[PDB]
Amino acid sequence: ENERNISRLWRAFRTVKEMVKDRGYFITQEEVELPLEDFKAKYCDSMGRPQRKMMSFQANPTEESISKFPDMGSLWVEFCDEPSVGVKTMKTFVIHIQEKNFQTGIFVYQNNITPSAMKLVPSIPPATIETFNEAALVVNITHHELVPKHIRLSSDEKRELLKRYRLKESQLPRIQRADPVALYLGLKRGEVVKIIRKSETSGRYASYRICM
Amino acid sequence: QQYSSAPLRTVKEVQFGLFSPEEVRAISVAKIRFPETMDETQTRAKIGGLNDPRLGSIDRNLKCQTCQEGMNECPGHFGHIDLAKPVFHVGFIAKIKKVCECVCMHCGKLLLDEHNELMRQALAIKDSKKRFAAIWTLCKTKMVCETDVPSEDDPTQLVSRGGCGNTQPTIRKDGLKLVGSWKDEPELRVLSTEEILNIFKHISVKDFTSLGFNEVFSRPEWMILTCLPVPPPPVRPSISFNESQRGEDDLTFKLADILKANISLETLEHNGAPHHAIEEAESLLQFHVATYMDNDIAGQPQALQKSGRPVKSIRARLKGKEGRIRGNLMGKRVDFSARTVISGDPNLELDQVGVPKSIAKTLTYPEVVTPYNIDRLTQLVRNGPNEHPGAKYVIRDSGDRIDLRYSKRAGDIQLQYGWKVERHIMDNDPVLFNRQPSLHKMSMMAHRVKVIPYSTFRLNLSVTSPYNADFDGDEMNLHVPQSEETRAELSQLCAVPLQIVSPQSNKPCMGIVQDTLCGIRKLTLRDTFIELDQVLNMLYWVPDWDGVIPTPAIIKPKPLWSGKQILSVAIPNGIHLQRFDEGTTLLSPKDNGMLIIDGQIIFGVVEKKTVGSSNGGLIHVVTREKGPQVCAKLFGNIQKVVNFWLLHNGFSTGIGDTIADGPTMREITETIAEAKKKVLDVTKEAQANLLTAKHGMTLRESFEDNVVRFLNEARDKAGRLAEVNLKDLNNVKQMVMAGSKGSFINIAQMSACVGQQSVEGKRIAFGFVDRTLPHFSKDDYSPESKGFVENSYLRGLTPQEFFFHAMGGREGLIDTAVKTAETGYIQRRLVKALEDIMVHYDNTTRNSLGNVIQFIYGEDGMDAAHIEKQSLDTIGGSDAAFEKRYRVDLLNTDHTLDPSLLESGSEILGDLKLQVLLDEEYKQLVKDRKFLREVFVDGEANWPLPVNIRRIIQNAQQTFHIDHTKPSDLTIKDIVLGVKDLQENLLVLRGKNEIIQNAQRDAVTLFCCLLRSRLATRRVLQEYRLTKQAFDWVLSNIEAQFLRSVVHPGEMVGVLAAQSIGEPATQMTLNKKVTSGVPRLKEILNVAKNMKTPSLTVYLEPGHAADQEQAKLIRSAIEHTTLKSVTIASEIYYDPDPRSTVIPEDEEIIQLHFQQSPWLLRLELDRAAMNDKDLTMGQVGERIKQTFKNDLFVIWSEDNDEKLIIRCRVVREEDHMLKKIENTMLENITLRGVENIERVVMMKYDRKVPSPTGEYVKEPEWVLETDGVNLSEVMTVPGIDPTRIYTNSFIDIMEVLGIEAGRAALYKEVYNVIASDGSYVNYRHMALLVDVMTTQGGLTSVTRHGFNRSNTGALMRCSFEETVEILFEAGASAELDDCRGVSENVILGQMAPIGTGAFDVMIDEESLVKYM
Amino acid sequence: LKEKAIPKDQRATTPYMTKYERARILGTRALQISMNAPVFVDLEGETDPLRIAMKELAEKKIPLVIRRYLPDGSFEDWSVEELIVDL
DNA sequence: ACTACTTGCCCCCTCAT
DNA sequence: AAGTAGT
RNA sequence: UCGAGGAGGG
Ligand SMILES: *CCc1ccc2ccc(OC)cc2c1
Ligand SMILES: [Mg+2]
Ligand SMILES: [Zn+2]
Repeated sequence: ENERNISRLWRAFRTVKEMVKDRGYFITQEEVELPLEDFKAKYCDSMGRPQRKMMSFQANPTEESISKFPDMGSLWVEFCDEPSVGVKTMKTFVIHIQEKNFQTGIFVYQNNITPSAMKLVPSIPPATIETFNEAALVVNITHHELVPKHIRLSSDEKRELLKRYRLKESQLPRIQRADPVALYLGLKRGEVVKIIRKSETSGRYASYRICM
Repeated sequence: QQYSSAPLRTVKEVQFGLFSPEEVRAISVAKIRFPETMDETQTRAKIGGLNDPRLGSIDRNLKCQTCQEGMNECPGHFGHIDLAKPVFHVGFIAKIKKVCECVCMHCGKLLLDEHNELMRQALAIKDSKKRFAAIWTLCKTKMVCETDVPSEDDPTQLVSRGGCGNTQPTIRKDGLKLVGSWKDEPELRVLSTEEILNIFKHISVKDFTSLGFNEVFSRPEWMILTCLPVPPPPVRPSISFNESQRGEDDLTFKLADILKANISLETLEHNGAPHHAIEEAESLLQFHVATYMDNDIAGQPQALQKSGRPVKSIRARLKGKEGRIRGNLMGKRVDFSARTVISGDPNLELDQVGVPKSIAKTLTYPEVVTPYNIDRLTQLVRNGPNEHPGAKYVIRDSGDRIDLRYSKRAGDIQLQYGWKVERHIMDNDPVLFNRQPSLHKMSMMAHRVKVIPYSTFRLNLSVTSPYNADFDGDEMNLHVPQSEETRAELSQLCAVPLQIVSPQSNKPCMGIVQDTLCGIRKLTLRDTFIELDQVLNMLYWVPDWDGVIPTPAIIKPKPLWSGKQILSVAIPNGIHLQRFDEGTTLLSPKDNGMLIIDGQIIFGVVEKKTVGSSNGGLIHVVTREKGPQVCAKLFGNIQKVVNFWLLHNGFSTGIGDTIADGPTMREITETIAEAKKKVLDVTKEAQANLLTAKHGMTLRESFEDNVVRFLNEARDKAGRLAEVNLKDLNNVKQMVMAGSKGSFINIAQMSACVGQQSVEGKRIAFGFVDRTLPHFSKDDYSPESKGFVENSYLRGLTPQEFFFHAMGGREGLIDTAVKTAETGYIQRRLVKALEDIMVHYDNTTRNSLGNVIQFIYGEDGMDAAHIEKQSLDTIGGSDAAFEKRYRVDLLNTDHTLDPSLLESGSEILGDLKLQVLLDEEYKQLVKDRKFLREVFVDGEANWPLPVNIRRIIQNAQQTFHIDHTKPSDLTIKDIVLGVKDLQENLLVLRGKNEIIQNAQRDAVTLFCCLLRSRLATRRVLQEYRLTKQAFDWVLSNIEAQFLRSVVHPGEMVGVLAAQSIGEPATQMTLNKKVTSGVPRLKEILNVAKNMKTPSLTVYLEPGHAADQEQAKLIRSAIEHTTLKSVTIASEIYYDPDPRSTVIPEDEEIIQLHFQQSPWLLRLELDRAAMNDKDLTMGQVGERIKQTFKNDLFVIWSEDNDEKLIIRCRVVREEDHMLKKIENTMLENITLRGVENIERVVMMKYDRKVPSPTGEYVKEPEWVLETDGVNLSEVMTVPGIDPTRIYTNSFIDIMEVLGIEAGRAALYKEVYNVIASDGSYVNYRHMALLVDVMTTQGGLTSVTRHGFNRSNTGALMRCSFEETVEILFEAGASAELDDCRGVSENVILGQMAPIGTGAFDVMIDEESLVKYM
Repeated sequence: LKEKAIPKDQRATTPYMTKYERARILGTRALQISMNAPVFVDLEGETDPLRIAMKELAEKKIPLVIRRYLPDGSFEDWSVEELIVDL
């Protein structure tokens, strides 16, 4: 009853580790398949109640991610225990970000980030902050039948795409910035995603969309 | 028409803009001061005041006094009118007001600065119109023109900005005036046009360029009219219906109105001007200038002519189907056209058109006089216009044109080289033939003229199907090309034989029809034998006959030929067809199937499946193998032998062909009897409350759903009872077997029973109170009351059956009529939305902006006409039968290549390196089996692909006389490396970089899986028995037909896709029960926000396919319910003792759940309804209690107490608080389930899935269907498969799963709309449409709100809808039109950059001397 | 610009002639032949200018170049003599 | 939440400026 | 009238 | 020679 609610949080913790692994950070497959029991074994208090500030974690880029993107900085993933994120925990996490000096910071909120806290979202450039609702994270949408492989292209990969097809970026298919998968990849504006989907005319077809 | 020395060019760009008054006064050739059109003495002169004061001609005298040219030249010259006061341009009052709200008045300055943040980011919007929308949104509410602003460095000490002080007014539109208010009461002043003019004239150049305007082409100040251009007479011409009478145009009068009001305002200004008296003569001048451009203004009286009818505004001229754009530019009336009734002809070739002589004497082609034709043309001129092979006109180089009807010299014209002769249409002239409506490109096709008598166009009957032409009185159109190169465009692109195999359905679109199809079965019958006397006639009837009488199958007492034998004389050599119909063996005992070898029929009755528009039929094969022209001759030769034989065999159909033959009737009525007895049983059931409803369905709905199935399941039984009783001589059965006309239901309704009539799905409703007709007692649900027709058409309907059947027929006719406007308009929106899409010379599929829609057309780069459905032999069967077929183990004496199959057989046993090759071959075939089962999940193997390899190999087996005995001279290196080498020659793209080369392996992947699956070593050696000869030849043919199958850059894929979808939408005789094709397609194409059947298909977790209880648990887990669904009644009592109770049935359960309010709320719940949803009174009360927390003291009876009661009291003077708490409980609060989910049905879908052995097995699973969508919530439910869930609401799929998944669901839905009506449309058309709708990032509706708001050129967008408003914004924003859109070059009369215009043709001087 | 002309040793389009190229060549030629233009083949009795153009194309004695435009103004020139003519 | 909107193949007679 | 875009 | 309205055809 209270027990069935903690399972959903565990499912979102999973989908977060999958999203971090996919974006290009060093996460193992063991950390992803963190089983059901071992979650409450680590993040539950004496009463068996999930303590969320324990769940936050840093993540570093993989070797080949730094080879493909040298400036892929380190990422920090803070969770909040209070179901309404006050502006006090925001400036705590925010000054945390520039203090430890990160590039990307992901904030998972339980129910509602106030209009006061979300004011400090673009307050630490050149670093970006993404805000994720907990319930939209229980299922990884990318595991769906209809969601094909999305791959973030490098600045040189995209420059080569535009050259080899004689294209201005206006002539490229577009992906919305608020698109679920673009949010999943932390897709920023102008970044081109390469979409590999299976086909029935050919075996496999490669399309590209650009952000906004 | 006359020669001009000016250089002739084509329009490259159209630069839109607005007229400055100065430029009008500049190009003005007259002042235009008097409304008098005429000399005022009516002396047939025109006054120096309005009509021709230097403006052009209305007479036959060298006029256009500026041009000295006279009409047919001097296109018209403009004058001006200086307006006495500025007036609005009616088309910009909306934008003027919008600009008025962005700028300060009395200070021409933008309200919001770069000192504002949201502004400086809206300022950076690269688009012009969208930036103006963001600026107007940010500025419509800043009302104070601020003069200083908090700086970027410190909000304390702020920064100045040279700002207006004054407050900005709140503006509102009243009629054609703009009124505003300021800032204890307000003040309202109307804004004078001159005030707005002076403020616009002071707007900074950066500010209005930020507002989307153009410093040189369209300043904002020019939306206000100061000097008004006067169009010349050719825009508003006169009329001469008598002599001393001339009717002036509506526009000339409306101008005279403007001029009258202007002179009134000018004298009132120049004189003593009473303020009110002149400030309403101005309102009248504004009214006339407004209604002169638009007289269809909203919320205003129309400007009415003397006769009451409104004056046609200029906007009215361009807008609408019959306006300027739609009815004069995108479509025209044309010369050199003809139309008459059509008829059929068994004796015309497929690509001929019969032209009556009277039309051939009228239509005329201009032939240039060359030494090759001067003799023939000179003879045609001698015959003149009265005999058929003659001519009408002769054009000399001078230009003046000789009329052979009248010219005195028509006898002795001696022609000269270079002269044109306009000769009559003669035999074999290519002409364009069309029947309307023209839905797909095959509705217009190029034929060969054959001049004939009798006033009717004559068609070959195999060409009826693409035109949708019958001979019940149709007319068809004929257009005669006039250039030597438009004839070439017809004969080399639009010719009928080229259009046989259509890209819409990758199958033929022409077949053997009607008489010839019915007769080719009777002729093909096994016991159909032809005598010698008749054989020789059938042979001489085939024109391409070789003169070799074939040896008769029967010699014996008398020589007899078979029907198959003689028909085979029409089948050319090199043709191989195999088709097993059903229980077909190679012995074909039922003469079933089809086996043609080298163009000779070996067995099988010939019918629709062989010679129709069938997928693998004879026509699709001959067309691919031998060519368009050989297949076109194949039609004529079959329609000549079969038609001749049928002419002498005869064929009829009588009323005896409907006789049910005695006892079969007796056994039919018995069948209807025991059916009318089953419904009377279920009636006494449902009348005694004994039947039980299935979930989510009324007891009554469940009842009628039963009864209907009982009835028309028995109609079909009597149907098959008569189909089986009908002998094989029954001529109707003969036509159903040949596939020429008729179907099962036809025999059923004509001979056995008609069946239940239906309206709107259900049976005949109670139009009267409780009965269908006054000849019936009330509450009569019997079959013969609700519209079951028990009698056959042979026996005859009763007045009741007759009237019910009439109701059902009217529903179909209404459906047709109500839907034709919809299908026709959907067709147009599709075409106009895809029109500018074609394949360019890099295989990318782009629109007129160069925007990529598809990187490779159809994701494979193939012409849909060069594609056949072949099977992928490497996806099914056991994992073992796979190994038995494909595995070769040179290191194993049981699994090696047998030495009988090839000559190096014994010396390769144990070859380790060769086994290394065959091992990597086998690992590639198993990699392919993996890939194929990932792509095609359900195991389907038959998929349309470019090269029919089965025929390409049967050809080799025949061409090379391959015996299944001798061993092949192939080596495993030959096969393995020959195929590995062949693949890198199957080329689509050709760039020299890893992007394009990867795109190549992508576009070629699936075909190569088929190739390796069919050219595997053991297959080539043990099944095909190929030779290094035949094998090398198969490889060269595969490479050839592959390269032939790629699309040609220039294919107007867009229109093809639109027509390929819209035309099946026409044939949809429509309508879990979900919204059907034509309405659902209207839903999809419009991006319908609130669709009609928002179902949701939820698959459950993998390890729960058969767990029915798990499915029941998820049903209860998601299916919504409220307290109302289980509440019988609620009552309010005065029970003021919280410890006692007045209602004695509540005496118990009161000391059991052992200050408050004395007022009791008492609910009674339904035991049955609680049990449908699993009761648990504790859950209900616990939810109510946790719904109100401390405020509401709640107790309830236990889960099996006889009556189910919940008592409720408030806790620490109105008592209507409880009255509102009641419906708060009944309506608001929920019990369990997801919001917006209503019904939830469990259906057990079939599902193919691979056995552990390998082969696919039916392993059905329980699935929940749904009424209502909440994807984000149902998704996160435990126990379901969150990666197989699907919704027909793709708008939701796009919002939860992304744009890509939305594209996939959008295709899945359009595909379901076509497939639900049995139709097949190839992937790439539906795919291309879905890609257009998704390429901009979201769901772009095929709608004047979606695609027509793109950045395509203004002329293209205005050719759809919202024409004049689009041209107005184009003028204000100074749009530039590339003229890359096809619609632009159509408007401009230029060769469009499509097809034969996708390139230029250059002459090369150096090759011009190499050849001489 | 006129760096719009892709050089010959860098052409990447198809080496085959398209339906529309062939139809526009046979039409253009039959038009010029019909306007008394020099013919580069033995007529051998042919008198229809289209059948003459089909004979010139059969022998690759047509002196015309097809300028294939790419979606940016880039273009490749191809002689009819180069282009393979399956159909 | 209400209002402003646009827009729904080809092919004889009667009437009245 | 349907249906949506905009106030 | 200007248009609008009605009635029909596949
Ligand atoms: C003029 C367009 C057109 C032709 C034929 C049609 C047939 C039936 C329907 O409605 C079901 C639509 C049509 C539209
Ligand atoms: Mg008809
Ligand atoms: Zn002139």
